[PDB]
Amino acid sequence: STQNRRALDLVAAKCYYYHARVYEFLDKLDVVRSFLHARLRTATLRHDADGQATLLNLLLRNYLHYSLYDQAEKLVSKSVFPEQANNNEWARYLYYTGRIKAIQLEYSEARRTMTNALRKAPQHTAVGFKQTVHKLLIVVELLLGEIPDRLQFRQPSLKRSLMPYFLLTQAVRTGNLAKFNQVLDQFGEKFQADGTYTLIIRLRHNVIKTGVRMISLSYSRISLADIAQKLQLDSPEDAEFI
Amino acid sequence: MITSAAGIISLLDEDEPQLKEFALHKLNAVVNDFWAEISESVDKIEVLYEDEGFRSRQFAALVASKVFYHLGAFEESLNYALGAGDLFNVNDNSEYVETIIAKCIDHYTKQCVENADLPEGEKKPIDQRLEGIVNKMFQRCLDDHKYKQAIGIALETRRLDVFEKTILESNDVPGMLAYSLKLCMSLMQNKQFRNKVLRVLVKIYMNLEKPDFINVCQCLIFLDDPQAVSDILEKLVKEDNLLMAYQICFDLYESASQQFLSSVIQNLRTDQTLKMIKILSGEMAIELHLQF
Amino acid sequence: AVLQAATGMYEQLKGEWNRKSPNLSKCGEELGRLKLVLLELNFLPTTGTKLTKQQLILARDILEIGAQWSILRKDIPSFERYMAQLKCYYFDYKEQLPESAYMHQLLGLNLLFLLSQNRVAEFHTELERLPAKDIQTNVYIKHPVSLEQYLMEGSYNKVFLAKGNIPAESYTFFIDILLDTIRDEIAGCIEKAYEKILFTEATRILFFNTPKKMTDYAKKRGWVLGPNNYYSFASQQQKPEDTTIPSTELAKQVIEYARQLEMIV
Amino acid sequence: DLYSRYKKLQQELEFLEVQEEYIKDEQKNLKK
Amino acid sequence: RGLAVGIALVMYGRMEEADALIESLCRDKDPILRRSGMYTVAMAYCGSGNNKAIRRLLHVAVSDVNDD
Amino acid sequence: GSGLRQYYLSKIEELQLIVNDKSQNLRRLQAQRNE
Repeated sequence: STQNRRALDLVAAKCYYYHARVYEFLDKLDVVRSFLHARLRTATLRHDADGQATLLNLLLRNYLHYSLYDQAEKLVSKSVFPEQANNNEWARYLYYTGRIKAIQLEYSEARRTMTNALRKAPQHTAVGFKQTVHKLLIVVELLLGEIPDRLQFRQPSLKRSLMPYFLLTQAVRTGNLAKFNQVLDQFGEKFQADGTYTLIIRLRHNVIKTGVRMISLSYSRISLADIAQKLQLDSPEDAEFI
Repeated sequence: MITSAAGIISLLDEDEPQLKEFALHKLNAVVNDFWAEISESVDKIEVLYEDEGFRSRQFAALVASKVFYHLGAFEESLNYALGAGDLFNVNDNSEYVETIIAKCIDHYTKQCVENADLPEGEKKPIDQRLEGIVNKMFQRCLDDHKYKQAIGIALETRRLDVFEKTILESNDVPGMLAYSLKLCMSLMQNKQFRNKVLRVLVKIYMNLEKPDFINVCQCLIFLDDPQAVSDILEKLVKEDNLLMAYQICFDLYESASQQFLSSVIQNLRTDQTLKMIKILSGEMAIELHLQF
Repeated sequence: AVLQAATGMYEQLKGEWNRKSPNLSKCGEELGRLKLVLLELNFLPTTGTKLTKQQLILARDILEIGAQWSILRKDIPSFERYMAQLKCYYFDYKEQLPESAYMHQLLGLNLLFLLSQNRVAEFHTELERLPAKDIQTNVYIKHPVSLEQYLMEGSYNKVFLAKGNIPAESYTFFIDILLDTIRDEIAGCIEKAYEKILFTEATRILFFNTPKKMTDYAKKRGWVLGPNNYYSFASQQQKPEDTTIPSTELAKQVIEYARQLEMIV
Repeated sequence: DLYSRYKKLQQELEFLEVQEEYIKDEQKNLKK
Repeated sequence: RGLAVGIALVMYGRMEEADALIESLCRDKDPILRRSGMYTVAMAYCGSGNNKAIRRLLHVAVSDVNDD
Repeated sequence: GSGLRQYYLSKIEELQLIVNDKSQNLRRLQAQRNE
């Protein structure tokens, strides 16, 4: 903080990362927000691209750890991430921004960011980061009405971790409320511990949406009582509004 | 804590002025941490400064300046920093104070540079609050004995008054004069202002206890003032310091145009004056050269 | 001294509001005078350390009655003002403060409030502030979140059924505000869904009680009634207009390709 | 020397713009 | 050829007061008068280091029809 | 105990980053021209 060297900023960026890490295991994460914000202005005014990228990522992780999704959105709206940043810092930024967009119903921009975060992720290490981004991208792609890639569930690293989401993706794809609710009642606790439960709940609309899409794609004229049966809705009157 | 400033910001649209004042005293403590959300509520905090009757309208300007400083809109940030008036303490070591100070000087410099070449009647008046802070900024170098730094900003902001003042109050006047002269020709590419710098540089040379006349004539060739050169030389004969004018003339012939020297001869006419034009006409200087 | 006076003042607001016929404007003056006193007693403490908990416990209450009083007289800005301050005392200083009994009730009102004003993006953000467990268990939180899903999937039958099974009497105001929006949304589907629907057929679709309530709404929506008690919705003729080639837009795009091939040098 | 360094850098920056403008111009005519 | 050198010396050390003449000479269809503009830039901007003048000389050097 | 030493250095370091960017870019352009 006292020194103003130019090469030290590259060292400083790593120090700030571990400074948030020691408090991460201290479970405070709040006294660092003032330090991170104050140091971010010090880096931004000096055009310290390396420090500014790390400081912005750590703040987003700080905000997202406490579900301060409103606070984190404001910061990313005004602050500009360094274009000449490390690919490892671009990967975190694209994930953190993509997670924010997913909560704010900006699914289309979320999908692009997490896909970019996956691309910029290290090719041989950072398995855990790949898992977390894959888990959120599967939900967003399902939340966007698209279909997740079948290949990612086949990888040895992601196979066990993406299994609850593989069953959930299957339930959404067939577009039946009965199978979607079974996954939720079976893997609800896993999704909650995963930070993806709230985005899973909105998938009920997508299950109905894609189920209706298959109904029109297949039936030239279908009874509303039949539609209620194929979507496992409550009454044909409910299928009438849907 | 205080993870969301929505509650504090919510204390801004109440009709009780006391309620608003307390919220402002709460925002400034968290403006360095929660500026992102206040940035979407600035329009509710600049109206407080816009209101004339508000008790803390000067405080409202200061906090809005902090939000804009964090936001990066430095042009808007300084405009409210000047609105803070006395509450924007130039003596503070805070990053916000020093960053707005830098933006103020640059903004003042651009106006003065634009104002320098403008005609007098079209000269846009620089704001008094903007001039007052830079004058305190200029005084800091004089207080801190950083005379070379104060010389440069004086040239950038085209203020010859502070430029003149810095050289005189400086401990090493001859050294500062030489440093200023070297900058005046090597770095200044605006002739109309470079002449003004030399027009005051000649004044300091005149008011020196031992007037170093040699550099004066060099500066006067740049200014193209034969009348000044003839006058300073004519009084030199009256003051009996014939040695200096003898050296002065060889410097005129070496580094001045013949039209400049020709105009000096006529003024010299209007014994020793006859030998004086002998060097200026140059038929002596080539004689020593040819003899060399 | 000041804290004791404020606590005594709070009960007289508590006593008047608790009565079966609360005195709104006469509570409002008490409310306005109470917020000024809280200002001296560390209102919204910045980075609240181990200070006195009585002020923290107190200031949370006047906002709780304050937020609940705003909907009693049915004004929007007052509720946002009080709930925004109240949210600070719910999540920030929760290490010192205990879990408020009315906290989940008032948080659900805020969530249902955002739905009534269609600020659905803000609805999910404030929803993340609550733990994932009590979203699916707490009745005061389950009702708004399930109503958002019902609105999104089109379960307009359950949206109107949400009136009956509200979790508490405080939720009534925001439900009607939502139901006014639902009425236009239901009929908005009908113009694009039904090519003709019978007069009393749309009575239950629009959830209209008296047939007269259709007549005023019909002219407001400009529905040309037919002789056979049918509404003719022939409006799909305004297709995406594939009849026109967007030549300027296409010429703009093809030129850009040529630019990305030649301008590079 | 603090002002001189600032001004020397300013001229060096401005010269870099001149050099980078002439290189692009030369590349256009070298292709010709 | 003699005039081209002569025209430049008329406006020696004249700084920006030779802008009107220089642009007239540089746009001329005569190759020699275009050469006079180059010399005029040299004399009008001698020792000034004017990057605007250097910008003009470099432009003509790399993009001109006459090698002289 | 300084005047605009912080202000000057802020201006100087801002130019140095800009200068370094253009010198890197110019050397790329010069190599393209030389080839």
